[PDB]
Amino acid sequence: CEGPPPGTEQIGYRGVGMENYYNKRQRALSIQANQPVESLPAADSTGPKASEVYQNVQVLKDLSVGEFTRTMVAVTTWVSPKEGCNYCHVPGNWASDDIYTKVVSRRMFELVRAANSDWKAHVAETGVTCYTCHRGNPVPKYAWVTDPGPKYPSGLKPTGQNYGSKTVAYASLPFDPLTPFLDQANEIRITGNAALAGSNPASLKQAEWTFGLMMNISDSLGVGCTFCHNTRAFNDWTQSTPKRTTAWYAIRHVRDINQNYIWPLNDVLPASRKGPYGDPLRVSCMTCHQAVNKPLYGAQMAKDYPGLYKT
Amino acid sequence: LTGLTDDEAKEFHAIFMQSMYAWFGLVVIAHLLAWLYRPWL
Amino acid sequence: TGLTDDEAKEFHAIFMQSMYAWFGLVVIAHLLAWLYRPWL
Amino acid sequence: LTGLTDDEAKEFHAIFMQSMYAWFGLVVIAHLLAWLYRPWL
Amino acid sequence: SLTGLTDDEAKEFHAIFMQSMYAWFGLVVIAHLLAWLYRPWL
Amino acid sequence: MNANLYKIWLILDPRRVLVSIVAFQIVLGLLIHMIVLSTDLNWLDDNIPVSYQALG
Amino acid sequence: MNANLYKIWLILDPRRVLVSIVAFQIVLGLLIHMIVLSTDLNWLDDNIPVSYQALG
Amino acid sequence: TMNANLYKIWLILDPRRVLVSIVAFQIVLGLLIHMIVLSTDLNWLDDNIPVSYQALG
Amino acid sequence: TMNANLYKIWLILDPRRVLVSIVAFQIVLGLLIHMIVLSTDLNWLDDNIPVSYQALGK
Amino acid sequence: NANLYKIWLILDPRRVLVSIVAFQIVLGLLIHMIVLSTDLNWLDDNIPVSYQALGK
Amino acid sequence: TMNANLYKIWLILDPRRVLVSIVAFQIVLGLLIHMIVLSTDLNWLDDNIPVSYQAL
Amino acid sequence: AAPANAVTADDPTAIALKYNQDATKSERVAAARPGLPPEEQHCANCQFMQANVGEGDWKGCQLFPGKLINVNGWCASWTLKAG
Ligand code: BCL
Ligand code: BCL
Ligand code: BCL
Ligand code: BCL
Ligand code: BCL
Ligand code: HEM
Ligand code: HEM
Ligand code: HEM
Ligand code: HEM
Ligand code: SF4
Ligand SMILES: [Ca+2]
Ligand SMILES: [Ca+2]
Ligand SMILES: [Ca+2]
Ligand SMILES: [Ca+2]
Ligand SMILES: [Ca+2]
Ligand SMILES: [Ca+2]
Repeated sequence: CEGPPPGTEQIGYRGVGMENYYNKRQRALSIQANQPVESLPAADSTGPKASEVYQNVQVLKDLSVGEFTRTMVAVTTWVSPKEGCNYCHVPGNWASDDIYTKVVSRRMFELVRAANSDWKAHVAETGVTCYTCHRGNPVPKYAWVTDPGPKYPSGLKPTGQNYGSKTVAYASLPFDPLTPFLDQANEIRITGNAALAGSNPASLKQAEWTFGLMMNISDSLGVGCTFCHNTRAFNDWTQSTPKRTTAWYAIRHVRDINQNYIWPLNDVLPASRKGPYGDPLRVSCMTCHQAVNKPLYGAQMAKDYPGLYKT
Repeated sequence: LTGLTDDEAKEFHAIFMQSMYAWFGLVVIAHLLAWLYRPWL
Repeated sequence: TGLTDDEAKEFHAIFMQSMYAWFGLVVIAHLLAWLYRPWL
Repeated sequence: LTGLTDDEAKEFHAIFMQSMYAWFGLVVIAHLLAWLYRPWL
Repeated sequence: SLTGLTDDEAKEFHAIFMQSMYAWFGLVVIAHLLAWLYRPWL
Repeated sequence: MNANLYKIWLILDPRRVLVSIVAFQIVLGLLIHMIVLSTDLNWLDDNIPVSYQALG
Repeated sequence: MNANLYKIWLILDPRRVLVSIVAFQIVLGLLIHMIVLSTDLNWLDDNIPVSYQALG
Repeated sequence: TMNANLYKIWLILDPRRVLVSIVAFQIVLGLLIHMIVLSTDLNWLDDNIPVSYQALG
Repeated sequence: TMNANLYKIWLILDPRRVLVSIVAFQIVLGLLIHMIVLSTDLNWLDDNIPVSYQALGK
Repeated sequence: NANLYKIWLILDPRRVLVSIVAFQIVLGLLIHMIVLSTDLNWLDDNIPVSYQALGK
Repeated sequence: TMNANLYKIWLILDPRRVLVSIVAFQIVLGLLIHMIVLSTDLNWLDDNIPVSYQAL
Repeated sequence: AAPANAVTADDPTAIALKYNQDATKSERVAAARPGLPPEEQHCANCQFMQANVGEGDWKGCQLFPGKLINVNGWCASWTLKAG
């Protein structure tokens, strides 16, 4: 039970019913829980580039030594503040890559730089830092693995649904839409483009998988369907909000992160980072958004770190 | 009008007021303890 | 209600002793709980 | 009021309490075994 | 007698009830002896 | 108060007033506890004096 | 006030008026508290004198 | 401080129904309070104190 | 330590209504306990002991 | 109390027995189900051994 | 150990209702047990023993 | 007598790195940082100290941009000054 009045926002034209409601007190506590860590003081951007001072810099080549050191301090607070520099570094040998966390972190740098430079259709000018996902934890709190669901006897094939699962916001819809849609790239559209039957082979069961994914997307951003759709015509882009366009690119962004950045790290990640199917903990909308329509309520962290952008 | 004689209403009132005051007393003790432990204003 | 005045005296006597007895157990249980896992 | 005479209420109470103590006695023993096997506090 | 049994009838039924209950409990104990030997759970 | 306040029981039924008080008080007490637990004053999940699940 | 104002109870039922006032006041009291709790005057979630969830 | 004639409460309220209401209310309350406590940090069953018994396997 | 007059329980409770209830409860409890055990590591049907009979055919 | 036996002059002995029996069975089922939902679970704890492992 | 007066149970429980309930319980229990076993590794219908009969 | 931009004990980076401005009140022994015996590791001989920032015992550090450390301090990121 909650108490009135809720916070409200009008999304669509008056009377169409596209409106958002939220709890004011939960918003205030969420805002408290999504504070951005204050950016480090600016460093001197002069002197030799990191490419010519250090021994094994493969990504951050063009940073000055000051900007490079500043970046290492920042990522330590964002990822491994309790452990410190040596979470990713062999003691007494900064150049060595002979610890799995450094190999992973190097690709994470490329992940973030690709996000900040190439996916502005999604992350705009706000961008992402290590903090967006890690939040001061080496292992992101909201990573996911393929969910096997409840146990069945050996003579009954699991249905993948009809179970109370948080992943689809506690509906009984197919409870793992992440693997088929945010890892693999199965088709999400099911609505026909013609009034009369004859040219739409999509199925009712595909509708349920898509519906399950949309619960997860909505739940991951803390919004209702009307944040992106006019639900009298879910398929109709002309009646949707610009957030739907953003969400479209974000789905493809998430696919790129898991297939090209996370999955190739599976063999070097320890078994503790893997699910029952051997797959690595990886990325969904929840991993960055964490139940907010914008990660950290849109806090601009990446802009204060030039090393978080490509070339 | 309620069935109660004027003396019964006198006796019920005496017992009602003494009991309500004692309950209010328990309420005050509990709110003092709560204020000592967790002042809310 | 039907009870006579003496029947009210008798029931009230047993009720109050019983309730105080129940309340005494509640106090002991809360003492055990405070000693084991203080909550304030 | 229930139909039992005073002596009947006395006889029923003696057996009821004796039986309930036997049941409560068994409960303590089971709890003792449970605590020896898997202490929970 | 609220059920309608006489005092001797209530005594005869009790005797047969307790014996049958114990025989059932005997079976339950024998079954659990086999299960502990086959598949101890504690 | 007034010397003749007792006459209130010539107008209002004593029994119905009592039961209504008992019903109102139990409901209000359940309601107020729920209201307080939903605020910053929550005394159960404040990890005071300690968090007992971090002890495990 | 008029001297013969007491004649109001010759035309209005004393028991219903007493009950009507009691019901109105309890409802109004709950309504005003919920209203005040929905404004800047809210004294429960104002972290005053202190935030108790912040103590750990 | 109680009153001397408080016993007359049973001339107004049925003692049997009060008893059954008290017994019913107290059982409900005890079930409710335990489940409330089990839903907070104070939970004494899943706290792995003194030990986690699932970790033994 | 039972009471000598415990047989008098059948002066208060109907023996017939009691017997049917015990049978129904015991049947249901038996069904219930079997299912709980099957849901755990103790499962004696899907444990492939002595052998797995589906492997024999696939 | 010495006169506690009179409780059977007030409350029907036959329904109280049935209510006690009914309440105790449900409570016993409830408490087992609660304990089996926690770390104290003794059935799926692989103690003394995991029997599903024995079959792999 | 059985009692010599066990036949007197038919003075207590109606023979007709007992017989009907037994065959109803046994039929339902037998359906249930066959269901459980089919849903496990013990399945004797889909085990392809002695052969698989689904030809290409 | 510390300057205004000195690294202070409440600085988050100082906490994560276990910095102290007096290396004898530091956790240099526990970390056993390689390159020298932990009883000789302080700021003056660390690769990350910028001799061209600050003045006196209060020099610059790379890890603490815009701030100054003390040459007699230590933190858990200690690395021999090879250059
Ligand atoms: C900082 C917050 C404080 C706190 C602040 C306060 C304050 C302040 C007060 C209370 C009060 C109470 N609190 Mg609190 N409370 C805290 C934590 C707790 C916890 C807990 C799990 O942590 C519990 C269980 C309680 C419990 C209690 C009660 C003992 C009491 C309210 C009784 C009531 O509503 O009376 C209802 C009133 C009656 C008169 C009931 C009469 C009984 C009748 C005879 C019942 C018969 C049964 C009935 C007829 C059944 C209906 C019939 C159905 C058909 C079955 N507190 C914390 C520590 N609490 C109040 C109190 O102590 O009052 C003295 C109070 O003023
Ligand atoms: C870890 C301990 C848990 C908790 C676990 C349980 C569980 C579990 C149950 C109860 C039950 C009850 N608890 Mg408790 N209870 C807690 C805290 C409280 C507080 C409080 C001020 O914090 C209060 C007033 C209560 C009150 C109550 C009653 C409503 C109820 C007993 C029946 C009854 O009606 O008696 C009212 C008659 C009285 C005389 C009031 C009793 C007052 C008790 C002794 C508490 C006040 C003192 C309290 C311990 C103060 C702290 C100590 C000092 C700091 C040293 N609980 C904390 C959060 N409580 C039981 C129940 O429902 O029984 C039916 C039950 O099963
Ligand atoms: C931190 C949490 C604490 C804890 C804190 C408390 C506190 C605090 C209280 C209880 C109380 C009770 N708890 Mg608890 N409880 C814990 C864990 C458990 C577990 C469990 C599976 O872990 C169980 C099954 C119980 C069970 C019980 C009951 C025996 C009792 C509630 C009776 C009631 O509602 O009467 C309502 C019924 C009536 C009023 C009817 C009339 C009287 C009846 C006939 C009384 C019969 C005797 C009674 C059951 C005897 C037991 C008292 C013992 C001292 C425990 N506790 C843990 C260890 N528990 C309460 C208690 O002891 O009350 C005295 C109480 O105040
Ligand atoms: C790993 C766990 C074990 C196991 C552990 C146990 C244990 C432990 C017990 C049982 C008991 C029973 N098990 Mg089992 N059980 C296993 C596998 C099975 C399988 C199966 C398909 O695999 C089946 C169908 C059964 C079936 C049964 C019933 C015959 C019996 C409970 C009946 C009841 O509730 O009566 C309730 C009905 C009444 C009380 C009414 C009165 C009884 C009437 C007069 C008699 C009916 C026939 C009687 C039950 C015969 C029992 C004979 C043998 C001891 C089996 N078991 C596995 C291998 N099973 C119980 C038992 O033997 O009880 C004695 C018991 O305690
Ligand atoms: C730590 C976890 C422990 C454990 C801890 C406890 C504890 C602690 C207790 C129980 C109790 C019970 N447990 Mg357990 N229990 C465990 C595992 C099991 C398993 C299982 C499949 O693993 C089962 C089926 C049971 C079953 C039961 C019942 C025998 C009993 C509840 C009866 C009841 O509610 O009566 C309610 C019905 C009535 C009161 C009706 C009136 C009397 C009736 C007609 C006669 C009943 C006979 C009675 C059951 C005889 C048995 C006593 C023995 C000492 C066990 N336990 C594990 C190993 N269990 C309780 C108990 O022993 O009670 C004495 C109890 O307090
Ligand atoms: C802690 C604040 C910290 C310091 C100091 C630090 C230093 C450091 C250096 C000097 C290098 C370059 C070494 C060389 O000569 O090649 C370097 C490189 C990387 N580091 Fe780092 N580092 C610190 C902390 C961390 C932490 C906590 C991580 C992991 C999250 C991390 C990761 C990396 C990565 C990756 C590189 C390689 C970068 C590249 O461009 O290839 N560092 N670090
Ligand atoms: C930012 C540049 C950044 C760094 C640095 C970083 C580091 C890092 C490490 C060291 C790991 C391995 C942790 C471990 O011990 O297993 C790791 C793993 C994951 N990360 Fe990461 N990470 C950075 C950025 C980001 C961002 C922006 C996201 C979210 C999109 C993200 C997510 C993940 C995931 C998923 C993992 C795998 C699970 C795991 O091994 O812990 N990272 N990261
Ligand atoms: C709310 C829970 C919700 C529902 C329901 C919903 C439905 C839905 C459907 C049926 C489709 C398929 C449309 C078609 O067949 O062409 C669909 C597609 C997209 N949605 Fe959606 N949707 C809901 C919520 C949200 C929210 C909150 C967003 C925006 C963040 C969003 C976005 C999208 C996007 C993008 C698509 C197109 C995906 C693709 O074609 O690859 N949805 N939705
Ligand atoms: C998951 C597939 C996913 C969806 C869906 C999604 C949607 C989304 C929207 C609609 C916005 C715009 C919100 C608005 O109010 O305009 C948005 C914004 C950001 N996102 Fe996102 N997003 C998904 C996943 C992820 C992941 C995994 C990350 C982190 C790597 C991420 C990041 C961001 C950031 C940053 C923004 C803010 C951009 C801005 O306009 O300010 N998203 N996302
Ligand atoms: S990095 Fe080196 S010079 Fe800088 S504060 Fe730490 S120990 Fe001193
Ligand atoms: Ca507390
Ligand atoms: Ca306040
Ligand atoms: Ca515990
Ligand atoms: Ca087997
Ligand atoms: Ca076990
Ligand atoms: Ca076969």
